[PDB]
Amino acid sequence: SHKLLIVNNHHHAKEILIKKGKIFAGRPRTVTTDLLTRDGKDIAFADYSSTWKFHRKMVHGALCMFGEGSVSIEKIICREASSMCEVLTESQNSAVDLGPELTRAVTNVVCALCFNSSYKRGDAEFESMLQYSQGIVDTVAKDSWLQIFPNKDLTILRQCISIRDKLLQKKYEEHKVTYSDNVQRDLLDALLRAKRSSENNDVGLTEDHVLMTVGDIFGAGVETTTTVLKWSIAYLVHNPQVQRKIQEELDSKIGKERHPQLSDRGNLPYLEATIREVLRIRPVSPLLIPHVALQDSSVGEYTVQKGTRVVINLWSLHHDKKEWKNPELFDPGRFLNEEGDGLCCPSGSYLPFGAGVRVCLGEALAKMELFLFLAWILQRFTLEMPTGQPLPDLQGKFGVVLQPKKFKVVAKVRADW
Ligand code: HEM
Ligand SMILES: C[C@]12CC[C@H](O)CC1=CC[C@@H]1[C@@H]2CC[C@]2(C)C(c3cccnc3)=CC[C@@H]12
Repeated sequence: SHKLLIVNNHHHAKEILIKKGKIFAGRPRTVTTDLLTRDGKDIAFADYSSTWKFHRKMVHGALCMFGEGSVSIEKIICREASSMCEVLTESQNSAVDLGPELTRAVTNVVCALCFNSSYKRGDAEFESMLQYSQGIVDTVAKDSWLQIFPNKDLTILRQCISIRDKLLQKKYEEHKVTYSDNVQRDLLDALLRAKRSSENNDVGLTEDHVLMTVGDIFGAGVETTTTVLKWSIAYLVHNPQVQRKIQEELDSKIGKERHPQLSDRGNLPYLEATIREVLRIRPVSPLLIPHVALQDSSVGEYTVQKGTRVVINLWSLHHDKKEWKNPELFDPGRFLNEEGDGLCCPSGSYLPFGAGVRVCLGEALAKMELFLFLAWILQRFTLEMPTGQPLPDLQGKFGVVLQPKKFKVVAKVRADW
């Protein structure tokens, strides 16, 4: 038996996430989340703590400084987009599912970021990892509620968890044998280094904490960013006028003798607006992760007892007709100033990455990927539907992230390229 509070109001939501971030920083325990995270030794389901804080810090620095030398995540993202556009080119004018090829690209980013590797098309590990994440995402479809069906199976959930565990366990053991105090190749070395240094001396740096942390970054990095691109492909296809505004922005502000760079960000607010609006309209986590009162508090008038679960309904925040004119329409211009000069936050109701204390750890990285990937593609391609075939159903099932139904697009090369 457990008590629960669903928040449809943004003022309240910011009283939880921010004003009283720490009081509502607890996470909930479920048989499934416990398998996933080893009883909460990861970050995303780890109660607020010096460990939680510390690992969250490791990941921010690892990302800052991966590295190396002079070589940033930017290079790797650009590399992965270049390969995408080469795929789109041979796979060209034909109808084609961008799903799997997009997923690998996003994966090589975070695979680089965590383990200093990449996957090749067809790779057997990568394949295995698509598969097992399938089962995992599918069976964390549980309020961790329209229950009732004989369940479950968490015989298969466990099956996947282990395949994952062996994947990580191999990368862990590999990194050790080649580990060098001078260099730090990735988030794993970063933590291995941390771990050794704890031997020289109550922040938890056991093997489980290391593995679970990297697991979180390897996991989110693929399932979240990838989904958002799939939504952008959908919405782009539905709105040729948005595609075209984006393209003519790229044409004037980057040109044609050159590819987009991250330095270009602040010269392309229409694209940034477009990204924001995808994140508004099909928010990738529509419930965020739940929050748990670590002590009795209040949420303006509502009192709230220690232990109660707390679920922001970001969907309903992002679609209140009171906060958003004509929600349910895709309009990047929500997020642009009166002229188009630059950006403009049209409401306090927008918290796609969350806010305050448990805010998305990958926010920074998600935004870089999303920008480069979409910019690189739209500069060279224009995305239509096949020959004579209805626009994509935008309905979308909710696993651990809210993701769309698959479809086939036609990337036509642009008259210049
Ligand atoms: C691409 C779009 C993404 C969105 C919209 C998003 C959104 C969010 C949201 C809503 C939360 C929960 C906020 C809360 O519970 O208060 C969160 C947590 C988290 N996100 Fe993301 N995220 C995204 C991508 C990523 C990526 C790419 C990573 C890669 C490392 C990542 C790592 C995390 C982690 C570790 C947490 C847990 C933070 C904590 O509970 O302490 N996210 N994100
Ligand atoms: C289950 C899954 C995705 C399937 C992988 O096989 C394992 C995995 C690890 C961490 C989870 C992730 C889904 C997204 C999660 C739940 C989350 C997240 C969710 C949405 C936005 N940002 C972060 C942070 C931890 C992430």
